[PDB]
Amino acid sequence: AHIEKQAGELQEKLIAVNRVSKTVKGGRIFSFTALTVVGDGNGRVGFGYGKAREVPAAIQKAMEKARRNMINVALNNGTLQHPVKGVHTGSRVFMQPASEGTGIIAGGAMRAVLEVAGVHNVLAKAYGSTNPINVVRATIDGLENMNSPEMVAAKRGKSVEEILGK
Amino acid sequence: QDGTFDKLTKKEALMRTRELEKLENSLGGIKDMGGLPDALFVIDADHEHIAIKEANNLGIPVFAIVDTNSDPDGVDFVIPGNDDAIRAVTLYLGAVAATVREGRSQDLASQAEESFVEAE
Amino acid sequence: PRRRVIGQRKILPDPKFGSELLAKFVNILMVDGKKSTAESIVYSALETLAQRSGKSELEAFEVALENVRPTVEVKSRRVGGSTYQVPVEVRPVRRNALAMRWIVEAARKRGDKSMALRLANELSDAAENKGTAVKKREDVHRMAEANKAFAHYRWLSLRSFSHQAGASSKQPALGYLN
Amino acid sequence: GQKVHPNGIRLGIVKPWNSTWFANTKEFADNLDSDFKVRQYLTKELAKASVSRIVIERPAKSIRVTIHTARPGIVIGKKGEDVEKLRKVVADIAGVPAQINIAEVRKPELDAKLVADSITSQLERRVMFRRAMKRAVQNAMRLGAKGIKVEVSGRLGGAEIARTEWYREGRVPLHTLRADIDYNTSEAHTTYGVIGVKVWIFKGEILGGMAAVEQPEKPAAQPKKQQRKGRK
RNA sequence: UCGCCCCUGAA
RNA sequence: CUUGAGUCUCGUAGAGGGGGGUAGAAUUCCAGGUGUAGCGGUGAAAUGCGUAGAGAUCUGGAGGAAUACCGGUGGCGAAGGCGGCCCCCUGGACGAAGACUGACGCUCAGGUGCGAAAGCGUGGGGAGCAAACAGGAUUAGAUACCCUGGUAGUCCACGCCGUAAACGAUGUCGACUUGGAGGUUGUGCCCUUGAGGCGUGGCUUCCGGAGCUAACGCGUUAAGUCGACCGCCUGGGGAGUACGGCCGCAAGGUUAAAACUCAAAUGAAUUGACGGGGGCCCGCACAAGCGGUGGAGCAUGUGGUUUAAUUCGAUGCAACGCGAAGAACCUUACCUGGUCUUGACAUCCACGGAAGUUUUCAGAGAUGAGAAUGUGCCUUCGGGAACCGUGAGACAGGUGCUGCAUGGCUGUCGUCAGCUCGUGUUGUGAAAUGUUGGGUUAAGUCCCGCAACGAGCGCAACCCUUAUCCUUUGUUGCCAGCGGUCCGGCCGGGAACUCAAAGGAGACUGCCAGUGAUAAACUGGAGGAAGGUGGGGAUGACGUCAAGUCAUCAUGGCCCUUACGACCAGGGCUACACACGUGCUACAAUGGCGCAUACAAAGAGAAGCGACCUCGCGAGAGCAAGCGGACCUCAUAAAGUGCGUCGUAGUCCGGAUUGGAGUCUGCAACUCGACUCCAUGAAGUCGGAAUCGCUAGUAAUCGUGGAUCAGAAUGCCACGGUGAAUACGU
Repeated sequence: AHIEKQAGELQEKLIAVNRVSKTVKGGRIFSFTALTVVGDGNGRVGFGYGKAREVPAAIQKAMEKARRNMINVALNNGTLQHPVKGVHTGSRVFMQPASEGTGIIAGGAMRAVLEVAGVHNVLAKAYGSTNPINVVRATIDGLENMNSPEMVAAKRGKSVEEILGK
Repeated sequence: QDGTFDKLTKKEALMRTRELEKLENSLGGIKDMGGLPDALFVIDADHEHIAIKEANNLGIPVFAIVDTNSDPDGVDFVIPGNDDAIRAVTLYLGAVAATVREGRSQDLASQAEESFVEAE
Repeated sequence: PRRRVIGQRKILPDPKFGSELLAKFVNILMVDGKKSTAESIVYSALETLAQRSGKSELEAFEVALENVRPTVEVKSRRVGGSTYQVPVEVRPVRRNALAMRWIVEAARKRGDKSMALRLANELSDAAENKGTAVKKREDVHRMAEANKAFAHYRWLSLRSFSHQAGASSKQPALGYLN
Repeated sequence: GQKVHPNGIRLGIVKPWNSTWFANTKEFADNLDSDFKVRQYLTKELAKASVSRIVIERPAKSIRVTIHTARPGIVIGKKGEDVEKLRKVVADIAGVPAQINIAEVRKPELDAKLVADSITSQLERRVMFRRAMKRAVQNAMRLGAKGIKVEVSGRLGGAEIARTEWYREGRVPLHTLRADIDYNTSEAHTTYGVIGVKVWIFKGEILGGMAAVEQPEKPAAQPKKQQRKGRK
């Protein structure tokens, strides 16, 4: 994709951070992996999974890859414009728009991912097994998938032209 | 040209000859490349459907012909021709080597015209 | 597991036969890696043979040994399809080795003074098959010709036979013997 | 054990010896002991300059105080007053008189011992452990070296586990016989235990230091081999 | 084809 | 009203269901014939069966059960399920024109019917197989798998029970949504001029798109996208059990809990690991060979045991001739006793004395107390500096304890061809790709291909050394051409030659042919001293084993403080009734002993080796040259060889044990030194079960030297001599 870490407006942030393992021929190795997001407070948000032998380069590489998995989002107000109740992976995702005068209200991944993405008055919820790692798939289920007033308005405008043409 | 002058023995110079010439055989064709491409015609989708993925994870436009197992993706201007170049090679001679090869004959004249407006 | 050809030994011609075959008969009669002490007995026993028998210098060994060597040696390997250990028809080179070895073994079953006199008299009785070193032959060759199930490993081999054209009886094995 | 440390001929005819001297039949023992003793006191009483490595050269009528540093400007100080004091230590222990000699000038991003003691002193101020080497390797690779491979023993945080902190960057083959393989060690002696340090800098890659720059002798290319004459 | 079991724990 | 549903008509195909007939093959029984000593079974066996005639083989007769092939993801049924052939009765499905009915439909708790196999009751039938059962076998045991028999049962009729991983682990019905290929069965069309070419329905596999799924995958016959109705689940174990009800003749089935107890149980997938899973490839891994050990004695270590101590640590291989490269005292940590306490060893502070030198006594010395003598370096002449003793503390010392606090070092798989990483892509992720595949090599080696592209470590690489030939330098080394001769490289001469050892030449699949994708490579060939990682070293990765080592050394914590520290004399380490590990020496004539005789290499050396000459049986001692050296000495190499003998005996083999007499090295050799001399003369006549090494200058065997060392090698380490067998083949 394209950069989401941009001078004078960058909004670096992290999500997960942990270690994972592979069982090698000898002993067992540890790969320092982590999820990140850089925002701008205006959308443009992504995610990356680094692999490293150290925690700093785990976040380095994950923010490289964050820019390579940027998704665009555009909105008005401090809240998302459309509810998306879609589910990606086995973590169940829900997402309402909500009037200003309320917080993010979420302790999971979607506390921080729903901050960087220019939203902070959104109300969201999740069901199913607790697992922050795929709460992050609310990139798919709300930011990537959306509707906007001028999208729906051009449905109503497309139809009129066809009747005239015949 | 210095592999027989920095290596002065058979146990070195002719060891280097073997290993080098059978790299340049096919890597030859990718060292004639210039800068980063802005266009990428394809003629296949058996092993050139790599293009329609990666150069649309980056958005460098892929110009793809009609396919028998796939749909073009990117900024596509379809042209007669199908996937598999083992059964459409002779066809490409006067199809896509006559619209995309001449896709440059036409472009050069238009490019000259555009430069003239800028100059004035 | 074994890569490329085996070694070959180039050895000297004898100073009384010119042979490398009967140089290999000094080699068998070496002990403690001394060819010096070996060569003694060899010639001492050559003479003993010449007196006690007719023969010739290339028949005092040669002919006598061609009555001690079997043409089949039975080796070992657990597989056989009956837990059998298979006959192996030996190459003419390995024929030599067997008989040569056994004649020296036979002189350690004797106590008839020296070592020359031992193997000499033994070789004199070994050309008419009335020795005790020719009776070693009569167990290797007796076995082999009275019992066979060949080099096939019967269960494994049978599957291979069946696939090729349809058989259960002996033929070359197309499939694995693994 | 896990690493057997191959360096026994990498400093042979592949790179120079670090204590070149000669001794005769009953002098072997003496010359050995005397040299090593001096070096202990020497290296300890100097710490105001960044020691590349002490070396000595003993003509066996003098010994040469040939300390090398990356900062000779602190070694000299004012006048000769500094170096004088140090020279005396040598003269005392070793049975010969002694003479002051050169200390190297060049960037401190060279020599394994230069990079060793620097980060070791850092650990003894109880700052950096993992991170120690990393800074010193971005340095070392920036200018100088042709690959570095550091080893450091993990003991950090008051944790009581035996660990190995192993970081390389650039190429270090350990078996190249046509390259200047550097190798020195340091050790911290913190309250977290003992932290061994090993710095292996692959300074050369195709050029030796004693496989290059030497003079052999013979083939003199003369068809006559001179003989005494006269007849009697 | 030649049966054939049994094995306290955190690096 | 007809699109849903249903009927009518005409055909179509099929192991649909039920009933009754019928054929042959095979096994078995019975009968007869032929023929004789085995049969049968198994990995081997045994039980069993045979001369009273089996097995096999042939002929006749009889019976029971099942129908080889056919035969296929082929077909049919609601499901369960259903196979030789024929008849009868009978059900379902589908298609084709039309024709008709006119939502009559869909689903369904209850209810009702159908139920593989086993089981149960009743009556028939009984060949084979087979629970049970009985021998045999395998196994430590084997109430089993395995073998030989064999009963209920399986089979038929009728009734009953109603379960099954009753499966597509997928409720049924209706509706939709890319396609491709095959199978099967109707029917329309096309010079049907092609068994078929093009359609269109029904059913059935495989593939796969979108989508869905956590993934595997499902994928128009859905796990996709919808609706309708019903059934079920709501953590696991407890338990499909208890309790009650229901059903059954019963066996049991059916409905169906709770107490209690646990923080998981569980599904899918990832990488490695393992498999008596498979495929592939190597190594003395095996086969084929050669040589040992375990037997015996001695040497050496260890365990056990004992002792005041037998100082400590190591624990298959990778501990146990290891740390320890020689333990008389010391060493030495251990014991017993003597003895000291800021100290034997350090710094600093204070005092005196410079340290010392030669001697005395007591004592086992450690020491303790003296007797004389010394006044260097500087000085202000006191004092200090080195240094010594004593005092005092802060301290010092500790091979004291933790290798589960650690460093450093090392072993280990393994000289293994593997091991990773960056970047991109793929996957929600763990991760994957690469690194896999097709060839090939010793090699992640090289080539080709393939979402991989690059790179690092390891292999290889470059380094040494050796196999040749050349170059220098020729003394203490060489001696041809040249002379002496003393005939000896001993002297001159000659540097040619060997030799030394520094530097080069050389080998790279380089070249030739074939083979191999024309690729790498492989097989022969040539040239050469040598071909195909030439041979041997160094080279031993990143790691794993909380492997070892606080006792080489270092060090976090801990402990001892007129001591656990320190020093000394004696003793213990070499006890000992034994066991184990690693070696060495024999058991002999290819040898022993006696004579004479052949040639070595590489190291060592003024606490040293020591020629010569003298003496000693000897070990060795005296006398003494030489040597820090291609000088001289250790050094006489030994097996070997030519002769003398002995004759297969426990001996002319073998050498243990002990005594006496001597030697040497040391202050002194008593436990606890080695060598020699003479005597005594051992066990053993060549070693089970078992187990180990080795593919060539190796094995084997024979000596020699070195370190450690005042003085102790059957050990370790190194050097040469002579010098194989065997390898089809994995």
